Amino acid sequence: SVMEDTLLSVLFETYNPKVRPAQTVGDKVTVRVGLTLTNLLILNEKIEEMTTNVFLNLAWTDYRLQWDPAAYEGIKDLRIPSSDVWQPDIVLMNNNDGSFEITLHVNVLVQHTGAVSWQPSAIYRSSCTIKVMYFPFDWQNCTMVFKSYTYDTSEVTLQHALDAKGEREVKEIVINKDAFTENGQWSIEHKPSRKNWRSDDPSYEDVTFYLIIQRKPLFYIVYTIIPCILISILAILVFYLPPDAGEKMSLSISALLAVTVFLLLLADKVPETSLSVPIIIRYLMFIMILVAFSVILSVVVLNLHHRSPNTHTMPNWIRQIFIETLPPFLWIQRPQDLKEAVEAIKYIAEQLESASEFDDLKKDWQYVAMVADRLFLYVFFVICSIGTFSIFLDASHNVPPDNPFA
Amino acid sequence: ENEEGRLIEKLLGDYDKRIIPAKTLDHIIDVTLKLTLTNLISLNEKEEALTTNVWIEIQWNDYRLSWNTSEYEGIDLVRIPSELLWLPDVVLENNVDGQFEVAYYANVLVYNDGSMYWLPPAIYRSTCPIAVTYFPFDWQNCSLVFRSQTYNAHEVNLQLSAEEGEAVEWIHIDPEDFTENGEWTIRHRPAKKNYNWQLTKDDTDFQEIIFFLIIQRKPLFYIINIIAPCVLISSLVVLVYFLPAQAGGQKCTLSISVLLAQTIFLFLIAQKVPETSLNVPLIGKYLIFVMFVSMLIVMNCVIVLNVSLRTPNTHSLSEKIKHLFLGFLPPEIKSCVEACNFIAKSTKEQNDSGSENENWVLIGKVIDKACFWIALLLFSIGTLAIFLTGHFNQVPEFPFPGDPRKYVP
Amino acid sequence: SEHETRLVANLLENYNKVIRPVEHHTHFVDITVGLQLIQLISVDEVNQIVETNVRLRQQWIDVRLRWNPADYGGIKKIRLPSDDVWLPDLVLYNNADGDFAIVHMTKLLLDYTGKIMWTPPAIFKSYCEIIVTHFPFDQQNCTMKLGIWTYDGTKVSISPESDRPDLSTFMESGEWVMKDYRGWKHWVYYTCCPDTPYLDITYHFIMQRIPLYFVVNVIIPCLLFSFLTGLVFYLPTDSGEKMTLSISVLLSLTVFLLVIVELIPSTSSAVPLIGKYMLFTMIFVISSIIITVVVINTHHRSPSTHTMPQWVRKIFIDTIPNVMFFSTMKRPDVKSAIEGVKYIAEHMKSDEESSNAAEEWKYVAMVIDHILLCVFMLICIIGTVSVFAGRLIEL
Amino acid sequence: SEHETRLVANLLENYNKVIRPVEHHTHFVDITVGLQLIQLISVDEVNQIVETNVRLRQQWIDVRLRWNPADYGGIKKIRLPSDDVWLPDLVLYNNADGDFAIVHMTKLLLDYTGKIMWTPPAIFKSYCEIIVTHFPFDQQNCTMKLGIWTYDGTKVSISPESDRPDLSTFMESGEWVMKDYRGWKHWVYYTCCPDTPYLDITYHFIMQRIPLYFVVNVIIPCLLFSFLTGLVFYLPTDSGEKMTLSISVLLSLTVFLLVIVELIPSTSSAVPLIGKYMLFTMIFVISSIIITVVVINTHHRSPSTHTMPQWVRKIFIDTIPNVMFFSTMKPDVKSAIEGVKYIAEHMKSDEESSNAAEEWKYVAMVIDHILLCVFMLICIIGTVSVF
Amino acid sequence: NEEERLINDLLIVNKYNKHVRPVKHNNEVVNIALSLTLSNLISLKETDETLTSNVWMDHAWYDHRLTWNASEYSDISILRLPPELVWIPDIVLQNNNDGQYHVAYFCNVLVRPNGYVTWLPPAIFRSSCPINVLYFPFDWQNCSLKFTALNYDANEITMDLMTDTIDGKDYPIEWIIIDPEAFTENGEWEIIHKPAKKNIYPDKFPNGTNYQDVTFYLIIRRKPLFYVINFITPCVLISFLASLAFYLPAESGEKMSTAISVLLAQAVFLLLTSQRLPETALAVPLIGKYLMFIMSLVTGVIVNCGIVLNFHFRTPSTHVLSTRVKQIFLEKLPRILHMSRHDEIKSGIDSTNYIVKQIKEKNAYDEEVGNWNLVGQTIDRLSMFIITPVMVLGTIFIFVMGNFNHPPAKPFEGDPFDYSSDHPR
Ligand SMILES: *[C@@H]1O[C@H](CO)[C@@H](O)[C@H](O)[C@H]1NC(C)=O
Ligand SMILES: C[N+](C)(C)CCOC(N)=O
Repeated sequence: SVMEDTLLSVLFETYNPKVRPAQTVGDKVTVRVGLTLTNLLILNEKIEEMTTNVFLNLAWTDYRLQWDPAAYEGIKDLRIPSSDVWQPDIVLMNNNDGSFEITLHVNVLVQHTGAVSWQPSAIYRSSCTIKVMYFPFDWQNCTMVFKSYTYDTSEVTLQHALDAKGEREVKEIVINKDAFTENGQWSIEHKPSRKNWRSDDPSYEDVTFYLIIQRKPLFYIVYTIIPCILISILAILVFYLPPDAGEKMSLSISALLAVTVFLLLLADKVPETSLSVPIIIRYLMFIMILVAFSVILSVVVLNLHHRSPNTHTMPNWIRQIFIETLPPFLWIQRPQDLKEAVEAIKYIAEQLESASEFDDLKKDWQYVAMVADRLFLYVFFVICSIGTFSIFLDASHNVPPDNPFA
Repeated sequence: ENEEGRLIEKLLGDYDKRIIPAKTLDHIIDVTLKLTLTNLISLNEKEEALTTNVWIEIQWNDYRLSWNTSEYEGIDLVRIPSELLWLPDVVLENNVDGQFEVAYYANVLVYNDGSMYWLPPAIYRSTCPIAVTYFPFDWQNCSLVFRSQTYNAHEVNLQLSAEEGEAVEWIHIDPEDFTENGEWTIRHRPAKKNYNWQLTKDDTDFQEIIFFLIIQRKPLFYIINIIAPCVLISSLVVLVYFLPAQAGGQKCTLSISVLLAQTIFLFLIAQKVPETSLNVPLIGKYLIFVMFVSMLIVMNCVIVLNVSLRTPNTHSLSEKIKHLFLGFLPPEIKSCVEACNFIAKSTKEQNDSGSENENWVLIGKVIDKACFWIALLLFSIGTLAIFLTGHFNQVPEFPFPGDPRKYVP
Repeated sequence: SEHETRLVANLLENYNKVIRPVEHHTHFVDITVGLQLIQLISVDEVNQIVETNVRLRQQWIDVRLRWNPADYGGIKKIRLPSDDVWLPDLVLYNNADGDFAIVHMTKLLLDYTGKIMWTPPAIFKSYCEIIVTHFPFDQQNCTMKLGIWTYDGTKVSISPESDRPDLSTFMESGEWVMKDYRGWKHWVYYTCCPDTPYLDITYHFIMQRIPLYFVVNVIIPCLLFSFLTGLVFYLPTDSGEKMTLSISVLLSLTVFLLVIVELIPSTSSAVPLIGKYMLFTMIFVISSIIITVVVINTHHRSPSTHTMPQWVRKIFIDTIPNVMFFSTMKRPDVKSAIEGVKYIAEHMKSDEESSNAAEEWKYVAMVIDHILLCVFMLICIIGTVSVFAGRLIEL
Repeated sequence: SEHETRLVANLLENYNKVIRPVEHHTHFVDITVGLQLIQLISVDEVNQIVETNVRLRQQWIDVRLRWNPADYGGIKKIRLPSDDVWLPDLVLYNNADGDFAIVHMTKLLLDYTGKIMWTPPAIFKSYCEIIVTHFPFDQQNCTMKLGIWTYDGTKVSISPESDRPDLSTFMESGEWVMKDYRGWKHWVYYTCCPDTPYLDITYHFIMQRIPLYFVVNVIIPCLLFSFLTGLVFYLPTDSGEKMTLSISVLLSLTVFLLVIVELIPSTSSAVPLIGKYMLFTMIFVISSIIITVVVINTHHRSPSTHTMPQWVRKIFIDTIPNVMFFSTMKPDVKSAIEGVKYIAEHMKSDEESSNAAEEWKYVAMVIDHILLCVFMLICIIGTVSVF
Repeated sequence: NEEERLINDLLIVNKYNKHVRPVKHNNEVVNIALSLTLSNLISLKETDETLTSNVWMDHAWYDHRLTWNASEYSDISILRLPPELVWIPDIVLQNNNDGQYHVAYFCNVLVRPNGYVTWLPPAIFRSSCPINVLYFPFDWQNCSLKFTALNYDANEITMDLMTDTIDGKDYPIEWIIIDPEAFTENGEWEIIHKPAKKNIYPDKFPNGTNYQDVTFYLIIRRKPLFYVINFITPCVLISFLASLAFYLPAESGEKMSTAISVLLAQAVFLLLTSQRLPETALAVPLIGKYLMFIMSLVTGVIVNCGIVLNFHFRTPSTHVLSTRVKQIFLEKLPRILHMSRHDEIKSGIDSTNYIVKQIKEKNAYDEEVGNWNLVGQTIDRLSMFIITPVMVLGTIFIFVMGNFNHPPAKPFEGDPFDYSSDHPR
């Protein structure tokens, strides 16, 4: 309207947006800082940054933007482009890229009392230190640090934003149900807000917003853990195969190669920091080492099974342990022509008897192999079950604290 | 008081930066270019782009910005930001992206006679069509084409820089600021002025200054980390000729597995070379050759296994085949008597059958040895020839083969 | 503030930001340059570029921007946009992927004496010569070289705030450790231009890589497969599975070779120890496959065509098996029936002789496998102890 | 030059670059539009985006920028920044991942008669409908739709400069070959603006892919592995390696099919012939594995639990072997007496059982010779048809 | 040219303030008519959960300051002005992924002598679209573009869907406009519904900018022929090989290798499927469920082949064939499963008696071994008859449940309106 144009001409005749509004020298401007989260877009664990779609709710008072509504046809507030007025350089201090400032420069709302409110929108990428120990059953503590890049505590005073009825401070991130998209991989547990100082710097003050988010690990479960469980089952199975089948190496080596491939492909999704090893990688390494020991013991069993008296002599300790003691515990108990023809029959009988004795000794070796293989089966089943259950029970008891501590 | 303040206020007062500083209607501005390479950042093979960190030195004369030093306390040189002055729109034309102009618009040095000296830094990403024939023993011939984006040959005369009368016909490399790439070695770096004779002295594309970078790759990394493992794995095919030709010998296992490893290596090579279709890389040719050889050896293993495991039940051992492959290339008493006679006869027949199987096995072994001697020679000759023609790929002695000049300072 | 509005109006009313802030063109601007490292964003080893988040504190005097505090209500400090005043054109010489100069024109602090402090932020993507020879136990030394672009040392002088860059508010990396950081000023003289020195400040950081991630994710599986390599010699030939084990180890190693070659830059200035050791392990596996093929050939040697040479028999049956103490080695028609029994006995005798010779061949193959197993275990343990000067086993 | 400085000051004195360059508002500006292709940067098949480096030549008459050369020292041409004068708002209608309009505001050549020449560069990332039917021997036809955005045909008119785009300075691609290129002018009515016709010029380039990267990297290994399928039938069952070879071939073929899948868009408009042929090859390989398992089972058939039916004996032993020619197939003494008689009877039984087992093995052998001949026939007809 | 005079009068002489709303009184409201034209659905990246669109934003409002008398000037009935000279409403895409809130190209507005201003800029929008992976690849998605006015509150400007005339009566345009002259049909996604709604949130106030918005929805169905041909068919065939592996005899020595190779191929297919979907935990994809079920069943097949091999290689020297197992696997099950079916003389006598005794014992040993072989054959025949029907029925059930998944033929379940271009309400 014409009256609004007159009011704008009067207000900005000598207004300088470069000057912080201090009615008297030494006055501080009180700036209320709030945050509204519309969408938690990404938490990239590789580069350790969080991408968020936020509204930055800022409010302060500019004494130069005061007028009497009765003298201007009852105009009580104005929408003025944000570049025409002084604003505090409230920026995200811990951004990962070079973007300190907002993206969308919405109009400020100026009331006749001088109160200026500004709710610009931005797509922030802030550095988050990822704690990889319990990945993927982990919760993260990602912070957003807001402060004035220009002014210190001697010039501005950061405070908390007020609620709709401006009577109490909102010490938390505001989430609007009408405009908010759930991530689907992270659930927000806590979203407090706090003002932080530095004991070594009396001119420092910021408002930090904390996002305590917990990962939902179903994807990693389905695509990594159950296949490795099947692989470990095969690694246990290899000790039930008989050595005569000729497929012990095939099974054990295939299991080892499968678990190694799973480790390599999961190495893509895990963070590359070296402060700890994620629980998923530790489980994969445990399974890989177990399958390697399965391969080694399968080779040992195959070697035992294929020995013969012509090559080896059974020592006393092997016979004492594997023939007598273990099987009860493992339930695995087991006319010259006539003269020369007579001589030929003698020779045939002697050959048969010698072959029978040789075969009996070979059977003893094969029984030793069978008993050792059954013992390995029981031992590996116990170790695999206990280790897997212990690792996943440790991972299960990792929840964010009830108190955000901030 | 800084006299530069009033001098610059005088110079830029009544000065239009949109006007080419031609004194008369026929005056042609001579624009001088000099390129200083500080770092050859990378040669991206996949996107065929050369990234360089360079300082381009541009010199011309602006008669408007000339003053009398005696009137300004002996000031003979000032710095004026380049945004305030007329510039020749010298751009890199063969850029992969849309970055024509310089990265940082530095100040222009202005002398009292009107001489202008502009030395802005730039990160240039230029198109370099890559020749893949001798990968990874290849050398590339990359180019940086500079020309004026606005003015034709009737307004601006691009030239190479001259110090001490002798033109600088090369890319300048300052020892004070230069780091070797560690993968590419610069062999030649000539510079020349080129003309597009299909156009006239108009059209703004008639003239240009081209800086060439003939760079040779260091292949030691590629050798050790790709070629040696590939050759080592591919040489394992010839070992199938010493395994027994029976169950548990594992001829086909070894052969097929070597073939699979060669396939993996082909996939690895696919990640290191561009996706152009003008030539096949040398390592790709070697991989195709060795995969074909291993396929042939799989076929030979199948044939030898079929020959060695033949029986009189299924196949008859012809006399000609045996000669060819083993002569040139290498009351109660009656019942008891009848029972004994039958036992002896049956044992004799079984023994004869075993002997025939043994003859088949020997023929298989003879074929196996002959094919081994063929295959070892084939594989060795292929490897030697391919990597020998790789090793004999020299960078040309002269930057331009017709020219006899060396283009070095 | 009305006083500050009047002051800002007076300060810039006839101020030319193109002109250097000196009282005489002969003098030089003294600029104090301090580098503050906030965060080490990344070290791209393949591309040889280091990204850092920094603040570039610059202090100088501008006598055109002084005022009397008593005339302006006692104002002593104001904040001005950096675009309003003269600024140094400080450029990162070794820029590789980012901006040469400062692009975030943040506000600056101006005192009533003309003293200016300006601390703009920057993302420096500088070129970093990566020494991949002790990876992943390597330390890196790469720098950020700063200087005034268009002014020589007689017009603008730069001096470091302190000997070292400020890491008071540095955010810990989790992949690198700051061993040392320092800032050195240099005077460069060119034969072209003897009267004009060129100033330059180089900040360098010593980065020690934390190797746990790469150890666990790469080195341990490689060691596991390398140790499984020598286990083929304990596998009996009668199993018919030696090729499976050996070739599977080889395939796993070629996959890990693919991983390694996609981990490191392709520069040939120095050979990475990890690549060299991987090539050595591949040679190890190839020799193992060759010699186990030889063993398989020896085991299945037919006594009909091959007779055991006397030297082979002596070496592999008379002297070597006694050496291994830890092994469990061993060191009418009635006539026709009569000739039938004759034939059966004779064929059994011939079969016994042939089987004895075949068993001798199998014994020789077994002895060869034991020798190879001992040798290969010893070689593998000595090798795994002596890698990266033992830093692997020390970890 | 002082003359040029005064001329430029005079030309842009009362000039309003918001107004169209027409003497009367009922007239229209005629703009000669020419496209010049500098380089085909890339063709993203998966994302269906073609990125090109072009120069967009535009010509028109601005009667407000006339001058007399005699009054300005004989000056006949000047260079002016594009931002100082009225410009046409040409828009790439099918922009996909780039800019709709020209963003590089280069200087334009202004004649003394008012004629204007402006050739700004651009990187057009246009949308391209990829036809994957004949990949990797496919030719692609995707276009560049350029038209004036806010002005209809009665206010601003565009005409093609030539029938074809200018490829005089075109850099050779190394992946694609320009077969044909032409530019067509259209009169279009949109639902937005149904009263008046909006003009556009569509430039299309017929580019043929060079099939050497994919023949070497994809087709050749696929052929090598598919040829190994027939070797399973020549492999005897006693070797104990038929399943290993056949399964390895199948796994390699499925890996290569999955690699091929990654090189084409996920569109379901058409099925590539390479993908269909790989699927058919896998079906053939799996059928071969089925018959191989049947052959292996037959070869090991115990005569105790299986008796050869007459319909098998009559055909596989008496019919095919005579048909297929190129093969080379076909006191206590009484205890001792009772014992030797028992031994002879056991040899009876063993010989009979072994004879039956050999019959089963012969059946398996003729079966896989039949399959090998079928495979060779398929291979021969396939290599004759392709040639 | 009288356009110059008219524009000078409108913008300069009348002192047009670009930063003031086009209202004669401060308490009035500006009506912004808004509509969307989709020219191309560029992509839908499931991993990034982003929808990229090529759209034309149509704005129409009334500016009383841009009115003129067409007869006072020449007969000028329309005028083109750059958007940086006139007031325009700042309508932003609130649910964008990148930092692109506005349009890409700021084209001229069109003004009529009565002040009707129209603005039709093109844009490339990258919006957030949550992905429902439950029925992948037979899935349909429900993307939306939500447009808000963050520069003025609901008391100052009012957003609306643009109206249209058919026979003199106005109807709102409650859908995304698809112009046949300017639409390209996506090869992978087919548009089923495309409604537009003006949403008011009564829990908020007209004080602020979160009270209203205009949302354009896009219910799109994936065309699954690509994934069916290239992913599901090879996986199903390789899976069926596992059940076929029960038919290999134990003497072959390749049962375990066949089954294990099938499992490895299934794992590869599972990993490649994992590469193509977002890491969300809302649901497991249909193809993922099928792959998990088939890998579990193939592991069962591997275990049962191992058991069969263990039974086949038993001997009297280590195991005893009890009567229970003998009658279970040799009498009942084979019939249930319909399966097929002077001292020299004395020395010689003693030696031949010994030979006969040894041959008899060997024959008995071989008989026991053959019985164990038959037991193994019965076990794996029962295994085949149990597992292959489960495999085929599970495959059919899973891949028929997915194919019986359609968009509900009406968006906004409680709303009977079709929101279709052929029947305005
Ligand atoms: C420059 O200035 C000096 C002294 O002011 C004067 O003598 C001289 O003529 C002027 N011109 C030249 C070209 O030196
Ligand atoms: C004509 N059309 C639909 C391509 C664009 C409309 O732009 C206008 N006229 O504002």
